[PDB]
Amino acid sequence: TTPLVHVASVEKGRSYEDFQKVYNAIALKLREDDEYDNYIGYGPVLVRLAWYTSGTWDKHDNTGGSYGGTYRFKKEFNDPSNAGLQNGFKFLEPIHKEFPWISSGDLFSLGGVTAVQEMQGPKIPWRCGRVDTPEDTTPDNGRLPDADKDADYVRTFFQRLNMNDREVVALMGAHALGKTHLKNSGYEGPWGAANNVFTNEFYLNLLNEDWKLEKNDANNEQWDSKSGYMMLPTDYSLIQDPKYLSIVKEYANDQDKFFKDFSKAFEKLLENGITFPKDAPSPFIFKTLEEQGL
Ligand code: ZEM
Repeated sequence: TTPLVHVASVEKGRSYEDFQKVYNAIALKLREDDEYDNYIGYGPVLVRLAWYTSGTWDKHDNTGGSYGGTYRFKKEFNDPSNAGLQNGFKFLEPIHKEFPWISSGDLFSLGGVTAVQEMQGPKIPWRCGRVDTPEDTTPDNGRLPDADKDADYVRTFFQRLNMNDREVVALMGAHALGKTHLKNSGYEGPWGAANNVFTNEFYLNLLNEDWKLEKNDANNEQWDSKSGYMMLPTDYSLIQDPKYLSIVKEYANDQDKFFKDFSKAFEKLLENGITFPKDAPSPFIFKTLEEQGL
């Protein structure tokens, strides 16, 4: 019906310390389950999960987003759009059991933040307060982007998430992480060499590698390099469009700028649709396990 307002409500009696403990649990499990996906680890899929769940948001009616933490995935993950995400949810289940008080939305988004930081990425301010909304679920059907599209599609798509050119290019840098799996999305191959280390490699590879457009074993077109890397048509569109290209070059030449811009864009993504009271706690900046000597 009429647009609904989602006000962040801090989990009763919880403070920064409580959430750092959750972060630590996630970070410790990331370290422990090192063999997942041929030793890439769960970091990438957790970042994907955080993006996907938040990416369901629609600025027009404030439906979807990370707030409710309640979704209905098309074909129960047996669709090229969401196949693989169940791995992230399975990873987080034990965490939710250890900390039953945290909301699902807070857990899903915190998983993404934790993964980025533990993989040596930028610190990402994170705010608690998402409230589970069972009875009000968001189906992912047709809400996330297709990979077989061009720059115009990408630009238009992200306008629904209230993201501009710089925000879009910065967010896509997350593809430095993990890889596409043929059986999941119909695409196969990593975007770079350091699959579980957050860097600006995505942009360097786009600009420096020799790419060739060809069909994969699923008959889908993707760009492949002699180094064994790949780029989705949507990734490659970032260097075909002149406006996107300039930004790709900027991030390829300034690691710090990319980190700062990604940090802002990612927090924004995870917070879309959420209203934070003026007297709400300041954003939390969690310490990595390394910083805590853990
Ligand atoms: C144009 C927009 C996008 C499209 C079309 C798109 C996309 O089609 C796909 C596809 C097909 C896969 C491969 C799935 C598979 O086979 O397992 C995949 C995997 C991952 N992504 Zn991705 N992505 C967009 C935006 C963003 C944004 C924004 C992200 C976060 C900031 C972020 C993070 C991650 C990550 C980390 C992965 C790797 C997951 C893994 O399991 O390795 N993405 N992404």
